[PDB]
Amino acid sequence: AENLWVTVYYGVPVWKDAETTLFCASDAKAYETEKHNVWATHACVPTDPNPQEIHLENVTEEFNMWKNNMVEQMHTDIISLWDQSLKPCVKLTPLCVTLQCTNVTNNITDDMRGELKNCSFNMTTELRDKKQKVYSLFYRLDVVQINSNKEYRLINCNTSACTQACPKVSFEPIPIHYCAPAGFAILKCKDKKFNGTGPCPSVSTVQCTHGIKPVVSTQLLLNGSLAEEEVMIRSENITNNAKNILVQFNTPVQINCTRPNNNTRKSIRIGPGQAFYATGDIIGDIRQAHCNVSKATWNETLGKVVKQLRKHFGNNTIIRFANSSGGDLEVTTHSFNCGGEFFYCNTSGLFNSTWISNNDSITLPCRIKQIINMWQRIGQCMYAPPIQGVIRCVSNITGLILTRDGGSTNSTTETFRPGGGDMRDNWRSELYKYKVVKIEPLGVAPTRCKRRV
Amino acid sequence: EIVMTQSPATLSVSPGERATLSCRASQGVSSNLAWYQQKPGQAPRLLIHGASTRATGSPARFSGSGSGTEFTLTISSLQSEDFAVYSCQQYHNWPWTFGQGTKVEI
Amino acid sequence: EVQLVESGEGLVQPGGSLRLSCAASGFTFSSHAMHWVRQAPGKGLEYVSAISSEGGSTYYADSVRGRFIISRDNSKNTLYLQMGSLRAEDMAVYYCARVTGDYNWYFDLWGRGTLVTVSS
Amino acid sequence: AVGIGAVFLGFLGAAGSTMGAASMTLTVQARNLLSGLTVWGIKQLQARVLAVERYLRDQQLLGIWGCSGKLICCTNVPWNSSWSNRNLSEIWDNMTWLQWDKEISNYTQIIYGLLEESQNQQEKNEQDLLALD
Amino acid sequence: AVGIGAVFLGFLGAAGSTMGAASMTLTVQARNLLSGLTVWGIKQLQARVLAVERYLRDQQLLGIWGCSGKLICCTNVPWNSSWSNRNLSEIWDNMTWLQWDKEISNYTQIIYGLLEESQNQQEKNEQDLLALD
Amino acid sequence: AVGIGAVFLGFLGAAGSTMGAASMTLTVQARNLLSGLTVWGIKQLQARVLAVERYLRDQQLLGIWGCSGKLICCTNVPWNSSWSNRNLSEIWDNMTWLQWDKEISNYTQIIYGLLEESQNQQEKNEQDLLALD
Ligand SMILES: *[C@@H]1O[C@H](CO)[C@@H](O[C@@H]2O[C@H](CO)[C@@H](O[C@@H]3O[C@H](CO[C@H]4O[C@H](CO)[C@@H](O)[C@H](O)[C@@H]4O)[C@@H](O)[C@H](O[C@H]4O[C@H](CO)[C@@H](O)[C@H](O)[C@@H]4O[C@H]4O[C@H](CO)[C@@H](O)[C@H](O)[C@@H]4O)[C@@H]3O)[C@H](O)[C@H]2NC(C)=O)[C@H](O)[C@H]1NC(C)=O
Ligand SMILES: *[C@@H]1O[C@H](CO)[C@@H](O[C@@H]2O[C@H](CO)[C@@H](O[C@@H]3O[C@H](CO[C@H]4O[C@H](CO)[C@@H](O)[C@H](O)[C@@H]4O)[C@@H](O)[C@H](O[C@H]4O[C@H](CO)[C@@H](O)[C@H](O)[C@@H]4O)[C@@H]3O)[C@H](O)[C@H]2NC(C)=O)[C@H](O)[C@H]1NC(C)=O
Ligand SMILES: *[C@@H]1O[C@H](CO)[C@@H](O[C@@H]2O[C@H](CO)[C@@H](O[C@@H]3O[C@H](CO)[C@@H](O)[C@H](O)[C@@H]3O)[C@H](O)[C@H]2NC(C)=O)[C@H](O)[C@H]1NC(C)=O
Ligand SMILES: *[C@@H]1O[C@H](CO)[C@@H](O[C@@H]2O[C@H](CO)[C@@H](O)[C@H](O)[C@H]2NC(C)=O)[C@H](O)[C@H]1NC(C)=O
Ligand SMILES: *[C@@H]1O[C@H](CO)[C@@H](O[C@@H]2O[C@H](CO)[C@@H](O)[C@H](O)[C@H]2NC(C)=O)[C@H](O)[C@H]1NC(C)=O
Ligand SMILES: *[C@@H]1O[C@H](CO)[C@@H](O[C@@H]2O[C@H](CO)[C@@H](O)[C@H](O)[C@H]2NC(C)=O)[C@H](O)[C@H]1NC(C)=O
Ligand SMILES: *[C@@H]1O[C@H](CO)[C@@H](O[C@@H]2O[C@H](CO)[C@@H](O)[C@H](O)[C@H]2NC(C)=O)[C@H](O)[C@H]1NC(C)=O
Ligand SMILES: *[C@@H]1O[C@H](CO)[C@@H](O[C@@H]2O[C@H](CO)[C@@H](O)[C@H](O)[C@H]2NC(C)=O)[C@H](O)[C@H]1NC(C)=O
Ligand SMILES: *[C@@H]1O[C@H](CO)[C@@H](O[C@@H]2O[C@H](CO)[C@@H](O)[C@H](O)[C@H]2NC(C)=O)[C@H](O)[C@H]1NC(C)=O
Ligand SMILES: *[C@@H]1O[C@H](CO)[C@@H](O[C@@H]2O[C@H](CO)[C@@H](O)[C@H](O)[C@H]2NC(C)=O)[C@H](O)[C@H]1NC(C)=O
Ligand SMILES: *[C@@H]1O[C@H](CO)[C@@H](O[C@@H]2O[C@H](CO)[C@@H](O)[C@H](O)[C@H]2NC(C)=O)[C@H](O)[C@H]1NC(C)=O
Ligand SMILES: *[C@@H]1O[C@H](CO)[C@@H](O[C@@H]2O[C@H](CO)[C@@H](O)[C@H](O)[C@H]2NC(C)=O)[C@H](O)[C@H]1NC(C)=O
Ligand SMILES: *[C@@H]1O[C@H](CO)[C@@H](O[C@@H]2O[C@H](CO)[C@@H](O)[C@H](O)[C@H]2NC(C)=O)[C@H](O)[C@H]1NC(C)=O
Ligand SMILES: *[C@@H]1O[C@H](CO)[C@@H](O[C@@H]2O[C@H](CO)[C@@H](O)[C@H](O)[C@H]2NC(C)=O)[C@H](O)[C@H]1NC(C)=O
Ligand SMILES: *[C@@H]1O[C@H](CO)[C@@H](O[C@@H]2O[C@H](CO)[C@@H](O)[C@H](O)[C@H]2NC(C)=O)[C@H](O)[C@H]1NC(C)=O
Ligand SMILES: *[C@@H]1O[C@H](CO)[C@@H](O)[C@H](O)[C@H]1NC(C)=O
Ligand SMILES: *[C@@H]1O[C@H](CO)[C@@H](O)[C@H](O)[C@H]1NC(C)=O
Ligand SMILES: *[C@@H]1O[C@H](CO)[C@@H](O)[C@H](O)[C@H]1NC(C)=O
Ligand SMILES: *[C@@H]1O[C@H](CO)[C@@H](O)[C@H](O)[C@H]1NC(C)=O
Ligand SMILES: *[C@@H]1O[C@H](CO)[C@@H](O)[C@H](O)[C@H]1NC(C)=O
Ligand SMILES: *[C@@H]1O[C@H](CO)[C@@H](O)[C@H](O)[C@H]1NC(C)=O
Ligand SMILES: *[C@@H]1O[C@H](CO)[C@@H](O)[C@H](O)[C@H]1NC(C)=O
Ligand SMILES: *[C@@H]1O[C@H](CO)[C@@H](O)[C@H](O)[C@H]1NC(C)=O
Ligand SMILES: *[C@@H]1O[C@H](CO)[C@@H](O)[C@H](O)[C@H]1NC(C)=O
Repeated sequence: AENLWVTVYYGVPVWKDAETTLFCASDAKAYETEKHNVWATHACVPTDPNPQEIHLENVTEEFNMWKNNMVEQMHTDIISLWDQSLKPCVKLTPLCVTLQCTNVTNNITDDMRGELKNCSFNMTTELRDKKQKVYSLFYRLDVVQINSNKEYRLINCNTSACTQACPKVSFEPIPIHYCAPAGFAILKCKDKKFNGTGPCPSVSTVQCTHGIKPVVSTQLLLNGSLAEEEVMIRSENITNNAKNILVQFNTPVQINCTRPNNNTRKSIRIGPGQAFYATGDIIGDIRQAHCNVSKATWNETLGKVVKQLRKHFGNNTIIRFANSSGGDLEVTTHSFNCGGEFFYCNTSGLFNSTWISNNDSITLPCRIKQIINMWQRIGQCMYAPPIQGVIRCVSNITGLILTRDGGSTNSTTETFRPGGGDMRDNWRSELYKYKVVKIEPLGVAPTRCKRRV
Repeated sequence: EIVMTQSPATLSVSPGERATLSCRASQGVSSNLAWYQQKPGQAPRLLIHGASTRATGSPARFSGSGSGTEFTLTISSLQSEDFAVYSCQQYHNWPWTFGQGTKVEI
Repeated sequence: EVQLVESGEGLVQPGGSLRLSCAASGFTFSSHAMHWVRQAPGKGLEYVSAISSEGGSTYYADSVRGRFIISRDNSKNTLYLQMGSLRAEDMAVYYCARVTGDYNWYFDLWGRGTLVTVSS
Repeated sequence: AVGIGAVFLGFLGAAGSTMGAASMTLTVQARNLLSGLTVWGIKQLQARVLAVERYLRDQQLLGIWGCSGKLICCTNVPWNSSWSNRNLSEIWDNMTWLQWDKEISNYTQIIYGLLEESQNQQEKNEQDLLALD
Repeated sequence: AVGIGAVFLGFLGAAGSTMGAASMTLTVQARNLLSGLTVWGIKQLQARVLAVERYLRDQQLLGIWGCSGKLICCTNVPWNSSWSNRNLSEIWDNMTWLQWDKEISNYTQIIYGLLEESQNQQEKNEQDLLALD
Repeated sequence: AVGIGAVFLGFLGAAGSTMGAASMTLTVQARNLLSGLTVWGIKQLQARVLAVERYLRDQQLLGIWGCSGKLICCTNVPWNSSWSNRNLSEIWDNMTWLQWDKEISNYTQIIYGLLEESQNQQEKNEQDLLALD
């Protein structure tokens, strides 16, 4: 067996890491009307009703959750869809005008004092010659005084012009599946104790990921996926305090949010075939918006998180939780979108505790806004039309985003505070078990066969 | 791991009339489904394979149908010898999985 | 008449070892793949391990990987299952099923079944 | 028939098996290498174009080595022990294609070059022989 | 020369003739299967990509059956009477390909599967034979 | 090895050499025929599509002549002196492919049809011969 020769094999199972462009695939049920959705699943290919998955025995692979190129592509696609859904909508250039505002003091509690303003202004009409005098209600977070009934202006007038969101389109998230082209593949890690980095001893290959809902929020991961066995803590470098920590819950925690104001909508014609939806009067009483969580359920979940955090810091260290340090409203509060409106809740009653080495509810006051700056961009804003009637939504808390404070030496105390901001960490919490590889179906090996002349 | 749910847990039907069993799949398994019968103390037997084809040698009264994630088994007539446990198995995604098993009582 | 019979039952202490055999007769044994399946008392059927026709590929379940070894002997038409480091949860009746065809993965012929018990 | 009597078959299903056992399922991976103005306007077109180009590039190489339309093709180039001195038993029964790829990744271009010239010589000699008649 | 002495030839010209007569003009249909940002921007590109993809998909099947680079290829798979029990004279002299396709449309996948495994076995045996020498 | 001992090799390197000498470097040109919304958006895509189409169109012709997967293929069509009466020595030792193309550019289409019909006849005869057995 010394007269060995080269033999060529086509179609061998080997692969290499690669970066390519994936394409979406939405469910067929999404085609039943409901074309009014920001996530334009109209152009998404229908999914396979029966997905196929192959188990890869004896195969060990290396994953790096913090250098995944799938995350970068998802961010760009989400931003592009957001921008594209706003092109055929009204542009509110003429709304940049001096306003004459006064406080709304009519059946209000002591906490809603100075939060609503009643402004009136001149507006253009469908005819280019004449103008109209109108009025509307604005939140105190969208108006800035310029120098009784002092005169204000919209906060964005000196940076850009807002685009009104088309009232028919809906913001409800819809599951999306990412699929790879021919000649590529996606590997999935089935280990239940995977910590995001290192070798995964249980692997399998698929052609499309499971349905991922693009939910936007900060400080709290909503309507996500749950761990199978235990609370999972993941970080790029646990010993470095400049890196965020991701937490995945073992069980869900319910949160109830509502806006207890019966709002009214008005239509104002500002041009030929163009309308601006203002806020009329409020029918009834005026009260603050809030969110509810169960005190008992939250306490249990925090206890499990502490137990899994001591493994990286020792059994004889004090663990304490504190609220955010500072920054803009979008970073120091738990932001989210609940059926059209945009909330900014004060999560300072959640992170208030200290843990030693050894029925009721929590109410979080929230505010509301109408001028939205998404994706941390500058120069592009959006205007959210008012919603008529009362609002109520329910969802599950699935994880967290935390941050550690640099302490001198080992003071036996560690303090963690919530922190969000970058929206890539939201996608990273769902695509942590996937990677893209490239197939190489050509191999050469020695054998005893020889070509016949 | 696709999870097979079989309901009702226990079914009591007198001889002669209809008898229906349900097997629900947590994920679309197409038509790759089979039904098995096991008497107490005997070697289990194959009745339905492919969710629509009758196993060779089985009585014709047995009949099942369904595709996707909903499947059903029906027997034209219940005989004295039909008392047994019935389970559904899917062979779409490895590893193969079985249902909890529905008990039929005369 | 095609049929399979299992043997080797007995009493085994926790952490012990036990070997099972499933003799076959009435068909070409070296042309079909085999499986091992167990049913715990009060639970459903769960897959344990599998082996290819020629015995060149073996598959294991996660709970048994590293403790069980499966082998076959085409000459004597026999199937073997070697158990090591037994535990309490390994309580069931073990059936040696058979696979039919190269694209019909469902079983077509089961076995009588044998009962294995662990106690101190 | 029962074919080879396998537990199951699928794309890349034999990645963890020995090179001897994985060589009986080449068609499984071979048949899935071709198909198996909005935002998604070009994300669907460029991918298809790239897949076609890669497939054709792979096919051309087999074409110029004389192995067109084949899955296992024997050649006329002797194996050089410098590339690997391992036995024929510890290669086809104790290694997987993923491992083997790493070992000989350095010498791939040398072999690719040798095969081309071997085929060229064969073609020229065949033409001469036919011309003689 | 006068070739086969036909009244005329053209694409799909022999669609209404018997399967025996239509088999002498395969090249006529074979050669016309490849080429024979405004509104009209992508309506010209997607069509071309689709045509190329379909052509390659058809070629690959012939490739894996061992019939690459051929118009009429003989195989090693016996015919099963269950598919069709008709004589050899009433098929090649009393039927057209359009009618034939309807009859055996149900069993196409079975035949496609058999043809692949036959070629796999042939290739394996061919490799084994050369090693003995 | 030293191969053919050439001063240098490259794409179109032997354009000004005799047809005899240029025939030993066919692989050099063969391997470089496949890869060797902004303004630059479609200027990259249409070019790639066109290249793929041209390559496939060229390959199909070899396919239907029976010369698939070959660089030098012998045929069964005798040469007609009307096309060119020059000797065999003043063609392969005193002319270049560029000059030769001009001389016989008129009769290229005539030669192509004969190559197709010869292959058709060969396939039919082979099928009959195999059927006899
Ligand atoms: C985490 O996940 C949870 C659950 O998936 C999610 O909560 C769900 O949010 C959606 C989106 O808001 C809710 O769907 C809305 O529900 C309201 C209330 O209707 C409920 O009750 C009726 C009667 O019992 C049921 O028939 C109905 O199915 C609901 O259960 C609806 O009013 C909403 O419809 C309006 O909005 C749609 C989208 O904008 C429009 O397409 C639709 O036409 C409706 O608008 C029209 O009517 C309005 C009222 O007349 C009018 O004002 C409009 O101008 C227009 O004419 C919508 O169906 C769903 O109920 C929530 N689920 C639960 C259990 O509460 C969380 O939001 C999610 N978390 C995050 C952060 O996203
Ligand atoms: C995933 O990976 C695992 C482990 O790497 C694979 O499982 C192994 O598979 C190999 C075969 O590929 C098994 O090795 C074979 O074992 C047979 C059984 O005999 C064993 O027991 C006797 C008695 O104790 C020992 O003497 C003997 O050495 C074995 O330990 C042997 O009979 C086999 O030898 C035969 O074949 C070889 C090769 O042709 C010949 O050289 C021999 O002379 C003889 O004819 C062989 O040694 C191994 O036991 C398996 N391990 C386990 C733990 O099960 C999986 O197959 C793999 N899965 C996939 C999908 O790739
Ligand atoms: C909307 O447009 C109307 C009309 O252009 C504006 O009303 C005008 O406001 C100016 C500003 O004060 C008035 O000028 C002042 O008038 C008083 C009373 O005559 C006079 O004493 C002052 O010396 C000064 O000239 C102007 O008269 C008034 N016009 C009318 C018809 O009332 C209005 O301010 C604009 N804005 C809003 C919010 O309505
Ligand atoms: C109307 O509301 C304003 C607040 O928007 C009151 O003005 C004060 O504004 C300062 C600056 O934010 C606050 O710190 C004070 O608390 C506000 N109240 C007072 C009494 O100073 C204003 O008083 C309200 N009433 C009227 C008639 O304008
Ligand atoms: C906001 O101010 C407007 C006036 O600019 C109020 O609307 C008027 O209220 C008076 C007082 O009842 C009525 O007589 C008028 O008919 C209303 N309309 C107009 C055009 O003047 C409005 O009520 C105020 N809203 C709040 C919440 O205070
Ligand atoms: C647009 O106007 C806003 C409001 O005046 C500016 O934001 C303010 O900037 C000053 C800087 O001297 C701060 O003291 C204020 O606190 C800011 N206001 C708020 C509400 O944060 C903003 O800088 C202006 N933009 C441009 C481009 O001039
Ligand atoms: C996640 O687990 C991996 C191991 O699977 C950890 O990576 C190892 O970390 C140790 C030190 O803790 C190093 O000595 C090893 O070299 C690392 N191995 C690899 C492959 O990187 C990783 O630190 C864990 N991360 C967290 C956040 O727990
Ligand atoms: C993870 O973070 C720790 C702490 O920041 C890194 O350890 C530091 O490494 C720098 C070298 O650049 C030293 O100067 C510091 O003294 C180290 N600090 C400690 C506490 O050891 C560590 O290198 C980081 N891990 C990786 C892989 O970069
Ligand atoms: C919010 O206010 C609207 C408008 O007042 C209420 O809608 C009306 O409710 C009454 C109930 O007595 C009906 O008779 C009317 O037909 C409704 N439509 C109108 C007046 O246009 C709505 O019920 C209120 N929602 C609350 C209080 O939750
Ligand atoms: C959230 O919790 C608050 C209390 O923490 C609930 O407020 C109560 O609401 C009922 C119904 O309107 C009132 O009778 C009580 O007086 C309220 N409690 C107070 C004022 O302390 C609220 O209903 C809960 N639900 C939501 C959606 O916020
Ligand atoms: C959040 O709202 C949900 C409503 O869906 C509450 O669930 C209900 O809770 C009451 C308790 O008073 C039960 O009687 C109902 O049966 C529950 N409904 C359902 C559908 O389960 C939930 O308790 C609220 N949670 C918080 C923290 O406010
Ligand atoms: C975080 O919690 C603290 C304590 O509950 C809040 O209290 C303020 O803390 C800042 C410094 O952290 C002080 O300057 C203020 O005087 C404190 N009181 C008030 C009324 O602000 C703090 O505001 C909370 N921070 C956030 C962003 O919610
Ligand atoms: C978030 O909520 C906390 C608690 O309600 C706020 O901190 C309190 O602020 C009030 C004044 O608004 C003070 O009287 C309390 O003493 C503060 N709490 C403590 C423990 O000192 C906090 O300011 C809120 N965040 C904001 C407003 O951004
Ligand atoms: C957050 O924690 C602080 C500190 O425990 C709470 O503030 C008060 O703290 C004093 C002693 O430091 C206690 O005697 C009081 O009972 C605490 N407040 C109350 C209402 O009991 C604060 O209540 C906690 N909750 C927040 C900040 O929302
Ligand atoms: C939030 O969590 C709840 C509780 O886990 C989820 O409700 C479950 O939904 C599944 C799928 O429909 C059902 O099979 C379970 O029976 C539900 N649980 C209960 C107790 O009924 C809910 O789907 C999660 N998502 C939300 C609320 O959006
Ligand atoms: C929370 O739970 C812990 C133990 O799980 C208990 O000691 C504590 O009193 C509870 N309440 C708070 C506010 O931490
Ligand atoms: C084998 O390769 C080595 C270096 O890789 C070289 O020195 C030797 O000459 C080669 N032998 C051959 C090709 O026979
Ligand atoms: C390779 O073959 C030699 C000679 O038979 C033997 O001594 C050696 O052990 C073998 N090595 C293997 C099989 O790894
Ligand atoms: C022919 O097909 C029938 C069913 O279509 C099948 O029962 C029979 O076994 C087949 N015979 C063969 C393949 O020889
Ligand atoms: C088929 O052949 C048989 C036997 O020669 C003959 O009896 C029958 O008529 C033929 N059927 C045709 C030609 O349709
Ligand atoms: C093909 O099968 C279908 C059922 O799937 C049947 O209706 C049809 O008649 C069959 N065609 C032929 C020619 O037998
Ligand atoms: C050669 O070509 C000439 C015209 O080009 C023609 O007259 C003659 O018949 C041909 N001879 C052949 C094809 O043998
Ligand atoms: C062609 O060959 C003939 C006969 O050998 C000779 O007379 C003539 O000179 C040759 N012409 C060339 C080589 O150009
Ligand atoms: C080819 O034919 C054209 C006329 O169609 C003629 O002008 C030219 O000279 C011919 N070329 C040769 C090389 O005979």
